[PDB]
Amino acid sequence: LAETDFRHAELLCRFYTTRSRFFEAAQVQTNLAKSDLNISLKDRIILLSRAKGNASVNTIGISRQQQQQLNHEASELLEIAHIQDDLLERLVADPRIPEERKAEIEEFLDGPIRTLTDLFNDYADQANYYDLCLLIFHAADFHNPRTILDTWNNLINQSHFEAEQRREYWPIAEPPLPYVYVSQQIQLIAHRTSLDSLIFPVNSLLPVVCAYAINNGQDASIGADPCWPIQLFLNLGVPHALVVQVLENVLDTQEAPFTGRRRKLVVQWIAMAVDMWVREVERRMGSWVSELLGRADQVLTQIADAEEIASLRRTVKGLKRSVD
Amino acid sequence: ELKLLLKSSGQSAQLLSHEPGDPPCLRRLNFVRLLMLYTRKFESTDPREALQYFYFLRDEKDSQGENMFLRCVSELVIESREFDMILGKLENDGSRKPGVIDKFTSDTKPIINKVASVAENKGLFEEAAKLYDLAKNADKVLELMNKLLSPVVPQISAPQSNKERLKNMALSIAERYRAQGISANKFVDSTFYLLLDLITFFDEYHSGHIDRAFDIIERLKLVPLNQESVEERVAAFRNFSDEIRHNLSEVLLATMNILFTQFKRDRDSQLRSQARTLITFAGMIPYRTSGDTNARLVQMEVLMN
Amino acid sequence: RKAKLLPMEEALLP
Amino acid sequence: KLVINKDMRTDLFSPPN
Amino acid sequence: DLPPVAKAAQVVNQTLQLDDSYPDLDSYCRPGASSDYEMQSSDSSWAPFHVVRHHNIPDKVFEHLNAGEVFTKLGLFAEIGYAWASIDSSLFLWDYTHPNPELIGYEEATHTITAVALVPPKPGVFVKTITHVLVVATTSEIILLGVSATPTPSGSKSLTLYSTRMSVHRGGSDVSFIVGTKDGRIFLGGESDTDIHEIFYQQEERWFSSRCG
Amino acid sequence: DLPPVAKAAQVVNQTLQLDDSYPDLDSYCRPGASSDYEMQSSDSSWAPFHVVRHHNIPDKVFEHLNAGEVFTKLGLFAEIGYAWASIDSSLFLWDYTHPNPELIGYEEATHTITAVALVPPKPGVFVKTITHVLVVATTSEIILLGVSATPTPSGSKSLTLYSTRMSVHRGGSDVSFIVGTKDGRIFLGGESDTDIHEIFYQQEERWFSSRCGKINHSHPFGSRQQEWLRGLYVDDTRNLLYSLSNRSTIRTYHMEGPEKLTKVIEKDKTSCLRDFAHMADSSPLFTDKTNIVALSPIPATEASKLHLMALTDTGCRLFLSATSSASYTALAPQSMQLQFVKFPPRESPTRIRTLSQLDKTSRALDPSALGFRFSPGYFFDVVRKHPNQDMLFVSAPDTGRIKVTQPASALKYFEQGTWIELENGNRTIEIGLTTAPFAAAKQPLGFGNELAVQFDQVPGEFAVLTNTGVHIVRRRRLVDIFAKALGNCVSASDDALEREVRKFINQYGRVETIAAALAVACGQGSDLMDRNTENLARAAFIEYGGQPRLASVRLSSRHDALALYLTRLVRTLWKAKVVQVDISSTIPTSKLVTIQENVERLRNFLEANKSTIQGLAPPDIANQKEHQALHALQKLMESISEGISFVLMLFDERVSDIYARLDAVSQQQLKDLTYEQLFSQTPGKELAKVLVKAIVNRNIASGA
Amino acid sequence: EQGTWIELENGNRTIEIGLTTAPFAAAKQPLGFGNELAVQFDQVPGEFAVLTNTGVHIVRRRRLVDIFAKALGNCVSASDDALEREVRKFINQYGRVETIAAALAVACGQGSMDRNTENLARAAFIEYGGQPRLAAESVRLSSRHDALALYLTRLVRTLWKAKVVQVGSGSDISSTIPTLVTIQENVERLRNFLEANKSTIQGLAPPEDIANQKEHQALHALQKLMESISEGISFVLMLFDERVSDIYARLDAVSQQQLKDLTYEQLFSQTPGKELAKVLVKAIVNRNIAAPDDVVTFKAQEQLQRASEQAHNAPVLRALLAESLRLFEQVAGSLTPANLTTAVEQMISLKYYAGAIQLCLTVAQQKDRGNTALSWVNDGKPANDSRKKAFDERKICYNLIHQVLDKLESDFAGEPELVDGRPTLAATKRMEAY
Repeated sequence: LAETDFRHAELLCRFYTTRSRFFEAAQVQTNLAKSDLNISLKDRIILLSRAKGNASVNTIGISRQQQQQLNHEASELLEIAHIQDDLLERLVADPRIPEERKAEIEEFLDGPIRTLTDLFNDYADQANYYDLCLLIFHAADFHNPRTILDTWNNLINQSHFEAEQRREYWPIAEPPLPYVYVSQQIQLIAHRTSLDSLIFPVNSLLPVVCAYAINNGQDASIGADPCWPIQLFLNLGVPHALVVQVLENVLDTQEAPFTGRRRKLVVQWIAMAVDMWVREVERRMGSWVSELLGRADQVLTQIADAEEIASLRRTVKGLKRSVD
Repeated sequence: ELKLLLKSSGQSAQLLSHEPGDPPCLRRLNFVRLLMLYTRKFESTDPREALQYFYFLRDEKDSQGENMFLRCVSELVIESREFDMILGKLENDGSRKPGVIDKFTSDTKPIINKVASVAENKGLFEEAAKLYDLAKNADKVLELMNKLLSPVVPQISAPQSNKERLKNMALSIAERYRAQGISANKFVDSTFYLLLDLITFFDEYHSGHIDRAFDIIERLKLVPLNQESVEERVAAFRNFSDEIRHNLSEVLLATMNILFTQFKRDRDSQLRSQARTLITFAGMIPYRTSGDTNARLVQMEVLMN
Repeated sequence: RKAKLLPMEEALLP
Repeated sequence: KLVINKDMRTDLFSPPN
Repeated sequence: DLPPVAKAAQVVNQTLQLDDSYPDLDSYCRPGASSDYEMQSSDSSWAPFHVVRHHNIPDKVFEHLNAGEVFTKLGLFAEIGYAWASIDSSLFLWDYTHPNPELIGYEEATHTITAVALVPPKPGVFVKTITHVLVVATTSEIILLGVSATPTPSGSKSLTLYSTRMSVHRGGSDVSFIVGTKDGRIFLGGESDTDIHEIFYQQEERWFSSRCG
Repeated sequence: DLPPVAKAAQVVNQTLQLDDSYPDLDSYCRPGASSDYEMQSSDSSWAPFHVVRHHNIPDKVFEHLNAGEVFTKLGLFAEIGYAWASIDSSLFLWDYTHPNPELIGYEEATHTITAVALVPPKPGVFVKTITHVLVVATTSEIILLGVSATPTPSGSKSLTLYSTRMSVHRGGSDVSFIVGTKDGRIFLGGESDTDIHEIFYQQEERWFSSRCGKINHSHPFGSRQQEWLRGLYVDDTRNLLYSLSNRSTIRTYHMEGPEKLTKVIEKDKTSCLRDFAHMADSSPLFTDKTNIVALSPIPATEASKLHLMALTDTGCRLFLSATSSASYTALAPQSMQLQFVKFPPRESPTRIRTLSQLDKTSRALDPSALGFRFSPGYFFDVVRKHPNQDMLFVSAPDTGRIKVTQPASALKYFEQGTWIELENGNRTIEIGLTTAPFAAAKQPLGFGNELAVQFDQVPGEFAVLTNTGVHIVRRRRLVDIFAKALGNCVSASDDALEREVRKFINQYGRVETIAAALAVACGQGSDLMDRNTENLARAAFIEYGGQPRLASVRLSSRHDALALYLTRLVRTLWKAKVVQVDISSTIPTSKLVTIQENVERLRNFLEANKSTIQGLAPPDIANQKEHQALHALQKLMESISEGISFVLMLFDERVSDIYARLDAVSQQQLKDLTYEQLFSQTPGKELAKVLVKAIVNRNIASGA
Repeated sequence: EQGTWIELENGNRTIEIGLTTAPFAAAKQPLGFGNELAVQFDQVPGEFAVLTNTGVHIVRRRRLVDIFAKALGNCVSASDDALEREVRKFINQYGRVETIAAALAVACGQGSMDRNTENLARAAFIEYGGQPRLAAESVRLSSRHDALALYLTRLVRTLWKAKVVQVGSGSDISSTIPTLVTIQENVERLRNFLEANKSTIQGLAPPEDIANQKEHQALHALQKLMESISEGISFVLMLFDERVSDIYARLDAVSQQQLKDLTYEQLFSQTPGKELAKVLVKAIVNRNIAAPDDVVTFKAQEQLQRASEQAHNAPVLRALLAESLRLFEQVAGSLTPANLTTAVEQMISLKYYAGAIQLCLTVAQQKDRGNTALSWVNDGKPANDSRKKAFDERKICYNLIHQVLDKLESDFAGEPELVDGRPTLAATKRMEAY
């Protein structure tokens, strides 16, 4: 009866789970989400979400490999189905799309789970949904450092625009400053990506966010924390030892916009990062960090806000003591 | 104390020696070693007197920079294990009766961490917590308290057990940390008060107070009970402390067994719906013993129907 | 170390 | 498995037929 | 002149004063009359109220209700989430928020129960764990019971009854209405006349008085 | 008829006005009440705040504190990154940002210290290098010390103390609260009575008057009942001073002159309760048993009517207006009324992640022991449900939802909230702002627009002082949340991003979301994997940017996002004069550099994706005007960069010398030249061509 | 009045109706008492149990935000100019400001697909919020601004004028711990919404002009208050997380009495409140020891406090002392006379004479790197000059050096400079110091 009735396959899955044959249930829930049956997409999200759980715990008799073999398959589809759902939700509410096409989309998407190729081309990339384009790259293990970075740049700019138009309009409540909305759109990916190195490369993305924080003036001028790019990545779970490893690379090369007296801000970032690092070690790094903080001091004298710099030098020399 | 003794710069030299860059007719005394020998004799059972002699080393440091007096107090505490006497006992009421070292320096934050640091490195978490808590270092107190609680979350709290002896100290640290408005970073802190709630969830579950225990788990919004919350609850599990994800298996089963018992006693539809919710959540979550747990959860839901 | 208190002469003008 | 093909798509901003 | 968070605090202060100047009842119910209504369909998104859930009366009291011979009555203790039913000389409480509720019964009463109420206790009479006093009026006596509605642990307040050895003769005047004050004063009235009675009760045993009057 | 840069400048001007129309506080806190919250887990990428680091109290301070015979006290100087500890008659300051600070000791005092504060100096009194005055109150006297907090290379102020010979005997009234005004006025209050004193001081010694004096502004007499103060609060923008008493009475004082202080309002808890009863929604969270534990002034720049926030011990935020009887003679108010109440949230903190009427009964913030509000509404509440552990509730306005809400009559005080847990034993003492006060505009409309200033000022940071250390809490911007969320989508499907993006669109709208993606793609938020996040942001900007359509055309959300981002990068420049006449530059050079770098990184991003971004490459009328609009914006960007380079070149020379050897008309044209005119109007270009033709002439005289 | 008919399905008779939630009250006097709007985020909506002979039915009061949210729910599938129609109904009844404040609240997750509704509320907050204009200098801010001030005020109304603490002899917090957390979470939600829409909210991004500029200023002010509110609450939660009364008992009287009458308003928006917060944190920092500048200074005090708490272990004591000095020197220029004195005294007690002196000299040199003092002495010390300050800050360090040397000869009064031939430890400390 499960073969032609969704609500009877429901009991068979309940039958197995009261008896603790968890794998056999996820085996049906997964095989049901992949079916040709008339099941809504949001139900298939429940099925795969239950299948992922029932296939996460050991069940008597069934191997560890076949248990993970099913959990991996179900988890993959759930990630895709979530993209497809979040995609359809946005396409339907998109004023740029004709009401005639929206019906043609909804019939195609609101059902079985399509390929990421179909989701990307005929929909996600056309609409310039840059955030959902990245989720597809992650869900597809898409190996390409450039296009991943190019998409991040477009996602940041389009986000900055939507927030600056809002601030200009204020629009029911006081909207957030641009970097705040940009910060939201990264957190949304960071939790959802689970911080894969391919689509979230701090080696390149952090300079981009720090560059955006300068080229678009998201700093003390508008009342923002000047070290908000560092605060963002640290709190997102990026290792302190890596953030300082990147700011080191930024302070030496001096590629624009990190040039001239703007490097005063680079040192402020380094002070915040390293300070949050020693405070995280003293709560619970080598010569190269001391080499940097001392080298960071040359920058402050080479730049010599006459009192800000002076106060900042004494924050750097304080960290050099804390490491040595 | 009369600037007449010629101390030996290097601490690696013998007791008596002549510096290479000095005239041969004068000799030098390794004063640091001199006191270190005399002290070892009566440092074991007479700590108070030892400190009086260690003070003369206050003006000297070692190759690593530590203050010789402070280091000598660390080594003397690690060995003698005389915490209340030398460091000052911090009672469970919020008082800090000063110790013998308080006389010599008012900055007692480093050594209390030094002594707390080694005892932490020797798996003596229950002590490292008391010591870190003595220096009001909640970042470390709550960290260690998270480790000592997670293993004991689902266990049976029985008189004089390791659960009572740890729960009761954790609560004595929850009050003193709220009455004094102290807290570590939200990650460490959120997990610490979350475990305390779960410990209450199982203490009520093991007592048969099913209704009361069901209400607690509902507040925590940790396990979804209506299908709408599954998406958000599933995302939250990804960034919750592993000391919590570890005990997810026992939480789902207790919650299920709770609904399971209440069923045998419309309402039937509501329990049935919630039963389903737990399964789909567990299905989408990769966690400890997901195999045996996901199976048992499904069986208990079948008996309901 | 007791903080060095520089004189009033520098502090207030003129 | 992902394959980008910007060449032949379906105009997302035009109705069908 | 003024810094940012100071200017904003001024707006907040003024805003607070605006909300606290919402008209009082006397000023929009001035002498005269009114028939001003905007009616809304029950299912409308503009409905001022709506039903959120219903809790069926447990079957075990439906059995007791039909086992009634002369008198039955129902009532509410909404402030602690309990309901009650009296059948002749028997009383039954239950938590209506609970799905499979246990019956808390009190069948010591000898005569038909005519009124019951839940009232605050008089201060300095009982141990602090007693949140309320349960007044039970029969055709013969007015009986006081101790009550602890402490919140164990999830939905409604777990409920326990305590005897007090406090009872007064009912007298000639029926009791159908029992009300209580903040400070534990207990007033009575009924369908025999317009007289209002009050129950006093004390901690001590005195030779000239009684614990309960 | 109208060229590209002039067309794009029109978009900028209209975008600036849109950001400056962000609703004022009075408009979404109208008379009534609200319980609107969206709660976020503290470990979530959507958290509105998060802890970035912590600084333990130095061990030497613990030695002194446990060596306390009678009395000890801790406090914060968050403006300069310093904390202090008093032990009996001794005081110790230290820089808490420094990893191994040295203690600045001051032990001249003879009696127990009861209050310490850092205030601005009185102008024309001290040498310019004196940045602050340190007020030290004991049981016998108040002492003034000069302070110089000059910044150091490390980023933490160097603090040196100066004697002053300025002191006065205290008298019979305890001093537990000291506050200072912008002009250096020093006000005192304490736990003996409700009187307010002021300390005067002057440079010159006179035979008829001392260098330092003290007066009681309250002029008390006759019968007086017991009542004392819980705090003092200043609002310079209104020349007001507020006191809170132990009976929850709020008193308002007006500074009608440089030496006068007049009590103008006295509102007891009964009056507040009467206002509350006249509101539509009354609540058992506010009764005659309830205590007001803290006040927070609201400046006139933020709101016209709402003057003050008051926090109850049940967690209710009472917003009070104040009004003057007349409109002309600063004008002192004479009435204060409780107008609006924000009731507490319902969600309690949990270890495990848990799963439309006005909620006026929540106990989640009961008891509230300490409370703080910072513009544009950042709220910190120390909830002390248990006597050992404090829980920190932190919330912010939902700026994104407030900005999109339409119409104006639908505006409510939407908030994003979170719970930050402090470890067992952490008792919160004080919370202070470490960054510059927030302000997106100079008047209530536009003031609270966080989105507009994401790239002009660093995110707000707050120092939370406990009995064990100082915790730094940082406000998170949209771009911070967006970048973090995308960082979690790196390992997921094409549909995983679309789902996360739809969350942002439903809250912030499509334009703000795509603008955040553009910003992240350009490296914003990276001052905090990063290549993949920026590449995901690029993918979101392309895939979800929309398209142009016939309604005169409606340009894509991708275009509006580019215009919004670009506008916000130059909002501090556009309408500003280029110069200030000894001629100098209105905008500091360091600020012009960062702005230029941001504009250039945006340009670099568009060039590297000219082939993949719709509208950049040439393409029917809709896509045509889309191409023209995008082209005009890019021409404005290069013009902006050229204009900034020109200003930097100008001030590298000796402009005053060039300005002298100049005709009057060109001096006047340069006097009122704005950056907008330089960027987008021929007269700025023509004048630029004159200045270059003049600087080289001068350069030849120097002949370097 | 607003009314409706509720039919509970036939055949059952109503017996009684009782209040299940706490009694309603928006104020403590008739004026302001009935303002439901002010309390829709403080109070649970009124719930009522209706007892019939078949069961208990639960009836709930619906707030403005509940009605606004559900109404928007009916506009998801519906048209574009259908929202405008539905919004005008609310405006004609509640007024523009109240209406927009409701949209803001629903956009922030208040209210009874929920994402579509929240996005719709956001849209209303933008498109219908109005704009700033000048009257007949003076400007009338937009309804969008008023709405924001209104929503924020109602979130903090319970605690704004409330005292932060309650004192009987060393004890309590006025507003409960769990309510402060929810208030904080609510405010942080608001803040988040503003940032997440910095671009599209008019007035948030930077900018006839005077109007839009003062609009921008007022919105900025509101946002700085929010983060201040968040910080303030975060601070009070930290207080009662540590041992509080222990601090209080060891305070002044002006410090004790300032904390007594400290309101949340003062903490949030007045200098004396910030100053006291600083005093309090400073106390809890110099007790666990008992901005990288203000952080280091605390750790240094913690190191020095632990040293004095030792049994004297040359390794541990010397390490703590050596490190304490290391840290203090990094923040020498910022050290206050009170912190320096206490530090030196503690070092003196632990026989760390040289170290103490080295700190004082370092502090003197850092508070005056231009040697304004040397020139002021070389110029005869002209009164009325402003180098005196620079000289005074060095004299405080030099005096403390006198105390060190004084205590040194005192501690070692009678001690021999040589024992058995070579120098003692008391002698070497004299040489090391000098």
